[PDB]
Amino acid sequence: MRVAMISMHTSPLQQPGTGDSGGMNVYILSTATELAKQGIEVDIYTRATRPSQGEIVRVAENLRVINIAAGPYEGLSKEELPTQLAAFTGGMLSFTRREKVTYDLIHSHYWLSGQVGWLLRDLWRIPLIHTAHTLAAVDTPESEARRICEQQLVDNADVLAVNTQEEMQDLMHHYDADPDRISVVSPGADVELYSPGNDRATERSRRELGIPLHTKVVAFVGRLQPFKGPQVLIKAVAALFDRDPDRNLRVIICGGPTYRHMAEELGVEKRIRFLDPRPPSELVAVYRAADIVAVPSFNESFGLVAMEAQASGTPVIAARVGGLPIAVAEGETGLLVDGHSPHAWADALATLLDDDETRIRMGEDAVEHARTFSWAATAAQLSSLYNDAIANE
Amino acid sequence: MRVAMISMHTSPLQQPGTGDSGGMNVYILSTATELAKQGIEVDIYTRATRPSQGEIVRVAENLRVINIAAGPYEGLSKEELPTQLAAFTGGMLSFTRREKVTYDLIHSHYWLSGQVGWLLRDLWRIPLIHTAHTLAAVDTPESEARRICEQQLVDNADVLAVNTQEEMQDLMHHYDADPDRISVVSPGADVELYSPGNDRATERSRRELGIPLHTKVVAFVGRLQPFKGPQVLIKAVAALFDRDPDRNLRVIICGGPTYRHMAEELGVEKRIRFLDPRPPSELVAVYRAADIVAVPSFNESFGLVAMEAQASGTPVIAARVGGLPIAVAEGETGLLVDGHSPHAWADALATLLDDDETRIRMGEDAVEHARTFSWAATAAQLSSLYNDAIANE
Ligand SMILES: O=c1ccn([C@@H]2O[C@H](COP(=O)(O)OP(=O)(O)O)[C@@H](O)[C@H]2O)c(=O)[nH]1
Ligand SMILES: O=c1ccn([C@@H]2O[C@H](COP(=O)(O)OP(=O)(O)O)[C@@H](O)[C@H]2O)c(=O)[nH]1
Ligand SMILES: [Mg+2]
Ligand SMILES: [Mg+2]
Repeated sequence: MRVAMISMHTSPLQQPGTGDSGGMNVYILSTATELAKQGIEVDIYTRATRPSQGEIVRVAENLRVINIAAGPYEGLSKEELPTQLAAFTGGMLSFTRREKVTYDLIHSHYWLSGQVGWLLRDLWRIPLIHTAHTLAAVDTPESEARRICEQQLVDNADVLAVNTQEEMQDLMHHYDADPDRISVVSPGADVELYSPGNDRATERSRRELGIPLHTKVVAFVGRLQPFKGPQVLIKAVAALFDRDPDRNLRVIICGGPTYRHMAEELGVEKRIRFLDPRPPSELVAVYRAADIVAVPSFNESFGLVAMEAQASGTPVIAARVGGLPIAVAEGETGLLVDGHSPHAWADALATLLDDDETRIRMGEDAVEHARTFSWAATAAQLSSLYNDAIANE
Repeated sequence: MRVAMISMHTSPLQQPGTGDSGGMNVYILSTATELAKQGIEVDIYTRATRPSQGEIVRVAENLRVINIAAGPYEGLSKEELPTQLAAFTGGMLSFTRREKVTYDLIHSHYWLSGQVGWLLRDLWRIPLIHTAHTLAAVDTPESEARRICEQQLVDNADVLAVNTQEEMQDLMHHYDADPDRISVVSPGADVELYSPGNDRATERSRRELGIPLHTKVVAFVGRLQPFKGPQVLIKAVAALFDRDPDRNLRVIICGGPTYRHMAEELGVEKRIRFLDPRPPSELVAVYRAADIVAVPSFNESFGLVAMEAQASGTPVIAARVGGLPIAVAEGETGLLVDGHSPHAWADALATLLDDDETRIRMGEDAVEHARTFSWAATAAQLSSLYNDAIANE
């Protein structure tokens, strides 16, 4: 079996969580890697942005990323990429003609890639599996246009792969999706890498990151974009220091795009530390160093960060949003906050900070909870999904 | 020979000059009709917007318009149509598969259609002839994205068909075009329909349009969009009435999108009359009724309106912009104004209004000048262009 994955506007090779790269990229790369271990051949198609990479990047046996030239390597934001939809498709057409490569199935990611997938699937006469990741309908002409495209894929994809049951309901309510075409594919997290793991490990991580050993740490991990609510953490941390100015608390934000500006405007610069984004092998230390990972998203998911933090034995305080209530077991492995008021977040942070016995237990339980998430699981589900889709054409 | 013309965002069947429909539509329809008379089979592909029309409209022998469904019949402006580029292409792919129809050549119109054309031409292995009509480079992310697409077509189309030599220079300067790929195809105007024509014809037209027989008329014809400068006519007419409040002058604007609001704000409502847009068989009367057609474009062309007015024996006062200096023979069949100051336009209008002998002569000469423009000409040039393109593949 050879699968063409389409990830047009962002590449699985781009460092997550700056820029346009986040959980979807790690989702695409992680599943693809697992599929490739299982002997399924995957090529991930993406728009060429870094020419030093070449056209074909060989990631592992059975796994390639294909960098397709379509418009300039830069100066084209995600909002303008619809203008490249036909060029990118044409780019994929030539590459496959040149390489004489044939696919059994296409799995598209995000509405841009789905529009490409929809054309390719009719041309190649093979099934299209589509994963939305996020959706307009969950108020401008641009969002209206995206919604319309998202509606087209709902109506035309052979299988709509969603990441939770809540997204399935979302598809059915906001897009009138046929429930027979929807399939829940639960996501994973790299649970071997993100792990507690060892009695001295938290403190080893603190030494490595230059964090004081006797202090409480809240971490935010991910893209620094308003929809992710890092401003909520910063504002809540300000409130905490209004209540008790010498609270033993340091914050790490880790993190690519000003939020430092907001932090100094609120007087909390010296207790907040902004870390550059780093590969998973290095992120572990942020998770382990942390007593609490705060994830104040306005929109989401699953919530890969919530899962990775859990896997690493660190309780999460999450917004009651997207996949987060499924990623976090409320009251057992963390807390869920309603809304994004600094006051409500201060409350939730304070209750986990000041109750050691509870917080420690959540962290230990978070590990047990997170082992239910299993990229290799995820791929096993996709593999079946692919086999059925192929069998029914 | 069977040619697929692509006109994605606007249909040759849409009434010119409201909305998104103007000279390009009449260019597409007029050439296609002439090509079809010459035994060349043309299908014009467009986005479906009026379902009462059906999928295939049979216009004449050898001429069809194909309405391709891609996104909703409405609620999608031209700016958001890039989001439909892959759906529209996919739509064309299915239609041709269903109908088992094969093309010798593609002639695309406007950058959207060219992006579709570029993908189709590699797939079908046939030449792409592209006509830009207008160009971004002749300052927002959206215009930057369009420019980039326009640059891609310059680099990839087999023939760049332009409408004047000035556009050729524009292609070469702003887009680094290869001069070997550029071919000037001079446009036409329906010179039999738009004609003087008969000694009592001007006055017959005035009776028909309810215009007083003893008055001077300036007409503006075309889409009421700021880039067309109808505001310039309105402001200039205001200036004329500041200089001499009982000047014998009436204005007809004809015309789809407020400019009536501007007119009342300036005190000139009662001398200005706004006409709904009408088919060519009815527009003739506007041209004949007129003593002067003012065309204060900020961007253009050729300038089909300038040509049609000339053909109908009516002098033109045009902005020195786009194709207008070629469409109008300065000092012989009309005047050219530099810039768009009401004062400069008042001057130019006043000199043609108050000098009958000159104006009458220009009108007579305008006829002789306009017969150099010849849709059947235009098509003869395209026909050769197509034959060469086919011969070189
Ligand atoms: O320094 C960093 C911070 C972020 N991440 C990754 O970025 C992803 C962000 O996931 P999240 O679900 O929060 O982002 P979103 O779903 O909003 O795209 C996670 O997988 C992190 O491992 C990373 O690799 N390095
Ligand atoms: O009531 C009207 C007014 C406009 N036109 C047509 O609209 C076109 C507008 O041409 P122009 O070159 O001025 O528009 P543009 O090039 O800006 O698209 C001309 O062919 C006119 O015949 C028309 O058919 N009916
Ligand atoms: Mg920890
Ligand atoms: Mg006249």
